[PDB]
Amino acid sequence: GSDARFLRGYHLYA
Amino acid sequence: DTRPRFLWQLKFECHFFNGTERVRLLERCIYNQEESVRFDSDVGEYRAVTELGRPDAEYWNSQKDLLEQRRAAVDTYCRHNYGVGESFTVQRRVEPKVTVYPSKTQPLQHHNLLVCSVSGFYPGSIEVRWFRNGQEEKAGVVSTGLIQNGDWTFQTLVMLETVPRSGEVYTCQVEHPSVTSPLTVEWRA
Amino acid sequence: EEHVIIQAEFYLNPDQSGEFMFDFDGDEIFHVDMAKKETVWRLEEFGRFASFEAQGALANIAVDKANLEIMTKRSNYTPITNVPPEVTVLTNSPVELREPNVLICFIDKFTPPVVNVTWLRNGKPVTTGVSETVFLPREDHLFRKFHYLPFLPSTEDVYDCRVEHWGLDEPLLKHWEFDA
Repeated sequence: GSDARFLRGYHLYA
Repeated sequence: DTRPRFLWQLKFECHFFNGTERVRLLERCIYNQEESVRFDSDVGEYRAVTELGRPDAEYWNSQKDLLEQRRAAVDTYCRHNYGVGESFTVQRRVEPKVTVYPSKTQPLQHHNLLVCSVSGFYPGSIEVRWFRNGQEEKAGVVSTGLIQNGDWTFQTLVMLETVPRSGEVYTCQVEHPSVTSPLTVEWRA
Repeated sequence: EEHVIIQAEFYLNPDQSGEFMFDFDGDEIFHVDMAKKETVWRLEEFGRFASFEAQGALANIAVDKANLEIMTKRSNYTPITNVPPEVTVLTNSPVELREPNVLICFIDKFTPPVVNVTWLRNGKPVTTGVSETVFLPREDHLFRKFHYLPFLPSTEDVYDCRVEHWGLDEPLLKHWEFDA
């Protein structure tokens, strides 16, 4: 598994 | 075009100390040029940096489903990416090409800047020393400092102030992790 | 520390310009061509050891976009303050006449990430072989960018890197010519 992993941003409140 | 602009940046920073022995994950939310809210793995939860980010901090912290993913990310994200990219990033070593030349072409016995050019190297950490007839000169050294070329290479110019007399031998010594023994280039007056 | 890896994203209105990239100790590892949905490795050799699903970055941009709208409203539309770039022109290596080299135009400490760069050889626009990096992140949340022009050094030509940014009053010209 030589993939570069990433994170996703959470949705802001409202 | 004169219209107003509105910018949103999201940054995930993986900071590594002593290999991967210590890892600190930092998520940053930035509106225009102001960081509003952040997740610091050393803290374990979100914290508003400014008042604009307060409704996001208290909201995101309310969902332990979200906090658990981020807390675990120091392993599943940071340490994984370090592992995958280690060979071509962390361990990348490109040897510097070293050349020595006087800045001004002129007759001898006039003040001159002897430049030791060190280019095309990686990583950035390096030390350049000037020697005159086998003795190190520490004074009169002018450097451009570390210059990042943006193509995974650095360059630097380390200059020695001198009045070159005939018979003199000037030597530039470069130490860098890409070589086991110092690189030496000499210029004979 | 010893090292820092940064996943940096941005979305900008009303331009609708989005970016997704990874940074390592100040250097770009890769970014995603948004329009073509492909991973672009800064050094092509990188893609021989690692992979990234470019499609994943597009959802990130979609989230970034939505969040921007919300945040613009929250601040009741505080527009960004333009910061003009410091521009520097230098070369890849020491210049030797009639020996191939590269002009680097370094653009630094500016925001928003919109800039327009043109190379000028003796006052004429040059595009042959020119390349550029995407916008690179800074700790102060400003941006950097590099532009490149491969060229054959000669005593006969002068060069200008011309940069226009909303923070500047008039287009800036940084001059380069051989000197000796």
